[PDB]
Amino acid sequence: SAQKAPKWYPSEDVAALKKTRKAARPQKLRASLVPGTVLILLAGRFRGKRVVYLKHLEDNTLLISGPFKVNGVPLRRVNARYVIATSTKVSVEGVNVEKFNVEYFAKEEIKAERVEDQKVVDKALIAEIKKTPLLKQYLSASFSLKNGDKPHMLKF
Amino acid sequence: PSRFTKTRKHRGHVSAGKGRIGKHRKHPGGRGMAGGQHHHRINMDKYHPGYFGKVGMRYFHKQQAHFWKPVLNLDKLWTLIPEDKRDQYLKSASKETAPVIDTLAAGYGKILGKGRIPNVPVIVKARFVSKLAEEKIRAAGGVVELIA
Amino acid sequence: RVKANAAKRAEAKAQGVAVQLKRQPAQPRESRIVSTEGNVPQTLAPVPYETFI
Amino acid sequence: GIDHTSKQHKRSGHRTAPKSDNVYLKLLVKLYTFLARRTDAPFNKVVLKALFLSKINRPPVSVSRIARALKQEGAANKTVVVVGTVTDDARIFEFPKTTVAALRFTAGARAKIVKAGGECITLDQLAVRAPKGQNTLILRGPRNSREAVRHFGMGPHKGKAPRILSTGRKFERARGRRRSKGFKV
Amino acid sequence: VLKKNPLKNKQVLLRLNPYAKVFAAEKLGSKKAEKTGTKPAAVFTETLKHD
Amino acid sequence: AEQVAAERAARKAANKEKRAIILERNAAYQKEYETAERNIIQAKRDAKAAGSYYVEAQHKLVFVVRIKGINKIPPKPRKVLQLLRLTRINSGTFVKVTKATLELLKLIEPYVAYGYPSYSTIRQLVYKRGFGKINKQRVPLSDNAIIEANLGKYGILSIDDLIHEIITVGPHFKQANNFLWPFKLSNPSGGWGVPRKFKHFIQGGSFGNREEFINKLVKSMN
RNA sequence: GAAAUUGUUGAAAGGGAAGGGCAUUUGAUCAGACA
RNA sequence: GGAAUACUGCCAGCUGGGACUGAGGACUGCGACGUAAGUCAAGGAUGCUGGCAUAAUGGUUAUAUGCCGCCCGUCUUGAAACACGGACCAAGGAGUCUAACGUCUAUGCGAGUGUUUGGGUGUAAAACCCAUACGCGUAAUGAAAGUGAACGUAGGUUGGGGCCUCGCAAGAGGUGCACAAUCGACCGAUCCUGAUGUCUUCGGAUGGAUUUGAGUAAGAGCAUAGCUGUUGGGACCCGAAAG
RNA sequence: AAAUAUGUAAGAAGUCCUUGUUACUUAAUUGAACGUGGACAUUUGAAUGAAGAGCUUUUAGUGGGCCAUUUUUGGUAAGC
Ligand SMILES: [Mg+2]
Ligand SMILES: [Mg+2]
Ligand SMILES: [Mg+2]
Ligand SMILES: [Mg+2]
Ligand SMILES: [Mg+2]
Ligand SMILES: [Mg+2]
Ligand SMILES: [Mg+2]
Ligand SMILES: [Mg+2]
Ligand SMILES: [Mg+2]
Ligand SMILES: [Mg+2]
Ligand SMILES: [Mg+2]
Ligand SMILES: [Mg+2]
Ligand SMILES: [Mg+2]
Ligand SMILES: [Mg+2]
Ligand SMILES: [Mg+2]
Ligand SMILES: [Mg+2]
Ligand SMILES: [Mg+2]
Ligand SMILES: [Mg+2]
Ligand SMILES: [Mg+2]
Ligand SMILES: [Mg+2]
Ligand SMILES: [Mg+2]
Ligand SMILES: [Mg+2]
Ligand SMILES: [Mg+2]
Ligand SMILES: [Mg+2]
Ligand SMILES: [Mg+2]
Ligand SMILES: [Mg+2]
Ligand SMILES: [Mg+2]
Ligand SMILES: [Mg+2]
Ligand SMILES: [Mg+2]
Ligand SMILES: [Mg+2]
Ligand SMILES: [Mg+2]
Ligand SMILES: [Mg+2]
Ligand SMILES: [Mg+2]
Ligand SMILES: [Mg+2]
Ligand SMILES: [Mg+2]
Ligand SMILES: [Mg+2]
Ligand SMILES: [Mg+2]
Ligand SMILES: [Mg+2]
Ligand SMILES: [Mg+2]
Ligand SMILES: [Mg+2]
Ligand SMILES: [Mg+2]
Ligand SMILES: [Mg+2]
Ligand SMILES: [Mg+2]
Ligand SMILES: [Mg+2]
Ligand SMILES: [Mg+2]
Repeated sequence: SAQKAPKWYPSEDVAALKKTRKAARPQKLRASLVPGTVLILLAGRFRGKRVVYLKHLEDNTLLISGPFKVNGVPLRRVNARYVIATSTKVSVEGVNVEKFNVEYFAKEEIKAERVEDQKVVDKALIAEIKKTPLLKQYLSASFSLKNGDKPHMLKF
Repeated sequence: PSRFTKTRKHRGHVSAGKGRIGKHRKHPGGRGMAGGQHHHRINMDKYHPGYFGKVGMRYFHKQQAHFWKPVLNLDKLWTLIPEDKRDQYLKSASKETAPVIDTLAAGYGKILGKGRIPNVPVIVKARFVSKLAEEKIRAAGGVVELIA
Repeated sequence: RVKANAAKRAEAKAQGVAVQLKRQPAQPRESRIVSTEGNVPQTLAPVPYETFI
Repeated sequence: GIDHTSKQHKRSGHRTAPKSDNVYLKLLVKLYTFLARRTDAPFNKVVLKALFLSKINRPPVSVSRIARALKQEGAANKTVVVVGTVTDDARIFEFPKTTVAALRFTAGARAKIVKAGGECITLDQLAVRAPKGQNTLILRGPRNSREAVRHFGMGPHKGKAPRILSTGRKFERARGRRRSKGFKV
Repeated sequence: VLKKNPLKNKQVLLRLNPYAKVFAAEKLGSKKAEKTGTKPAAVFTETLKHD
Repeated sequence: AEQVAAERAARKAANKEKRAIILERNAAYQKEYETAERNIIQAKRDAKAAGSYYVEAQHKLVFVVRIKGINKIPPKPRKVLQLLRLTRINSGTFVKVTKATLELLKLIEPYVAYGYPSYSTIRQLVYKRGFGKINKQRVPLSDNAIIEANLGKYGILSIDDLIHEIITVGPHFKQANNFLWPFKLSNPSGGWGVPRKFKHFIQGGSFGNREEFINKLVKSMN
């Protein structure tokens, strides 16, 4: 032969994983994140868009809408660590939001269910936004760090 | 064989195990037994006391075998009978029939006394006996028969 | 110490044990209460430089 | 860093297996390490290591040194164990019976044991008869009767036997060996 | 395989020392002390403020 | 075959009896500790009432940590360091104070730092960094059964029994303390508080007996 | 038909040598592994 | 007079931001929470989602950049040295073999051991077989003539593994090889003693002595082989002026 | 007459009782030495430590040393 070969070969039997102890416990969001709070999106497609926080989905992400007819941002998933929770807030009591879960966002252009769900949610919000003046224009304008802006200083 | 030699292990190390300071030179002590009375004397006395000088008489033309006298203790003795014959003689320890052991024929010249033979009588024919060797032979009821 | 340790051995065992005859080093001292009675602290200070020769 | 109170990476210094290559000795070991692991019995732990010892530390036990040990009070029905060879001794005229468990018995030695109606047993036969080593007497040969130890510790006033080839007078007997030539040792 | 520090692991704290439970339940790290009113004799106060 | 739940419930029940004993003991100790601690407080107050002075019994227990590296150490202090088991930098041990160990602490003062440990720092030394010596082998004390296994002979079945037998300087302190492997502390976290370690504490360095200040140091190194 | 050493061609770097260590950019090149 | 506070210390008080690590691979332990069933952060990471499926990640390489980096070898207290050798490359190039040996080790046989001078024999420098000797060992001590190893369970005492007896165990007693310590006995030398006897000068029993030996006191050797070491040899390699 | 440095001791190889051996020694069964028999266990005789202690054989290299704090000789001194 070209090489002698071993006296011992490894067992090809692949073993079982030890029984791990890690419970998946729920994510408690920081006290600043409460439905109706306006958010600044820090990243992704809609980065710098000011947007309204609706529901906390079972996958840990946040549910927001623009409203769509204000800034062009639809009902959408967003990661709670890519968002800046502001102080300014609107009441979500008149928004339904129950319909919306992880499965609703499974990948599986726009489905007509969405175009309709977008109108029922946004109409409730816009009803509320109009109560407080300039809040609509605030939501239509993007956020940018200007010169001399010091994030570790600024109140939001 | 050479592949087990430690000089194979030394290849690549400059000095071959021989030291950088004091090297490996030809003959630093001198050659052979040189200096047994001078630089090598501490080793000569201690490890060889008595090496130097003479003692006693010279003997010109001294032929060994003049002095040939192999020595055999009673310690053995009986070993000079083949064991089959031997055991027959131990029992029936007697006069009138007692084993004749020719120790000259066995290659020995003197019988010494190391000790303890059984009480069986023996006839021991030898050239020389120690005094104790013979007393002991007698105490078993044997004798010594001087031969030459 | 041998004939002493023999004594307090017999004179203990015959009494019912409780010996402790190994030697121990100087231990730190216990607590104590020092009185001020007839003894008030006398306050001292460092003295200045003199010469006197 | 550690201020090292003792020499680091020091080997026990004691043999672990035999240095021997004899399969049977290796098998005998295999037996007695097992025995020594599971029996809590002093005899097996001792016997294990005796198998490791070199021909120097296994001096022969003579058949007469055996006969002696059975004359100890109450020792006559014990089985003597010699981890090593056993040699014949023509100097004893009466050898007792017993049963002798050794590594080897010389021709003459096993004869004299059997002629008296004794038993020569291999160490493994002894393990089966006495796993915990019951009723055994272990004998060691006279280690320091080698010719080599005569010359150990050679030096002034040690009485220790020079390393010499030819002997007689004229050989290392004069100056330093007697008061009349130089000094005496 | 991995040492767990009782001082931050409430599980391991309790595997040693069952008394940890009683201790915390009863506070006891904050135990409030007997309020007593002794005052020092003049000597102590005089010589403290002396020179 | 039994033992399935059989000697399971003979053991698990037997294990409850011990945790019962330990709980019952550690509760008494805590009474001991604070009543002893309050008695002293009130003694200092009673003595000031009567106009007298209460002097604390000088400390019987000391904790030493080697401050100095391995090399350039004279022989006599260097053996003492070994006999105190501080052979490596920032490794501490407990030492019971008598004249015969007091002279030892004198010989090594330039290489160590030591003082009077509080119950707190002993508790937090043993819990976090305490290890036992079992056939050498430096085993961590993560379960009270390790301690009872090798210290039960003397009493001492719990990690806190150890701690008690240490701080009180028990009758068995020798066996208790030698059982503990030398504590290996890290360098202090707030630094040393000094620009140069190798003068005395009084001189503004770190070495010698710093008394109760050994705790803030040791805590920053634990 | 090796090496020192030489010609050509291709590539690249070069403010008083060159070569080397850790690290990464850029260029060139390449293994493996997805399914 | 009554509080506050600072300072120092304690809490098995609560809680936020950040970093590195995730070794192990069924179960087995110690526990924690529950009325319970169950559950858990309790003897080492899992869950959910996404992207690329490629030179994306990674390796190699050249270059650039930050920091660092003196010429190797040698003798030397000390070398990068203003100490020596070395321009470059290939190929040669230095602890060998033999005689006789020490310690150790492996192996055969063991009071013995060693077939190989030789003979027998052979498929022929091999393998196989063997008589007589010889060697070393089994006796030592004296310059030598010479003499030559048990008072005794081959001794007493102390330690001594192991084994034996008792004890559930802890312990206790019994026996105790190797080894070690110590006091004795035996053989030779030296010195002293000098019985019974005698070719009246031979003979040297017997009992002794701060003397002395490389000795005895139930043998351990002989042979082959290996590393290391020793001596002689051109003797690790190259080198005189000379004779 | 110090400081530092240094010898010895801190038990089972110990302590006490009884009363054997001898040719030494005593006026002397006096002593000296070595013993037979008996009494007391690990708080059995200070601390701390002990990755154990003890022992044997054989062999390498080395046998130009140099530096620092302190003591210190010669020298005005010296990288002497
Ligand atoms: Mg789980
Ligand atoms: Mg949470
Ligand atoms: Mg050779
Ligand atoms: Mg080497
Ligand atoms: Mg080297
Ligand atoms: Mg060498
Ligand atoms: Mg050289
Ligand atoms: Mg030299
Ligand atoms: Mg001569
Ligand atoms: Mg000999
Ligand atoms: Mg001999
Ligand atoms: Mg300590
Ligand atoms: Mg800080
Ligand atoms: Mg910091
Ligand atoms: Mg500074
Ligand atoms: Mg820390
Ligand atoms: Mg050609
Ligand atoms: Mg490179
Ligand atoms: Mg490919
Ligand atoms: Mg590929
Ligand atoms: Mg944290
Ligand atoms: Mg893993
Ligand atoms: Mg690719
Ligand atoms: Mg790449
Ligand atoms: Mg590829
Ligand atoms: Mg290139
Ligand atoms: Mg540089
Ligand atoms: Mg020079
Ligand atoms: Mg220069
Ligand atoms: Mg030169
Ligand atoms: Mg040159
Ligand atoms: Mg070549
Ligand atoms: Mg031929
Ligand atoms: Mg034939
Ligand atoms: Mg013939
Ligand atoms: Mg001969
Ligand atoms: Mg002769
Ligand atoms: Mg010439
Ligand atoms: Mg000439
Ligand atoms: Mg001293
Ligand atoms: Mg200890
Ligand atoms: Mg140990
Ligand atoms: Mg030497
Ligand atoms: Mg030398
Ligand atoms: Mg010299």
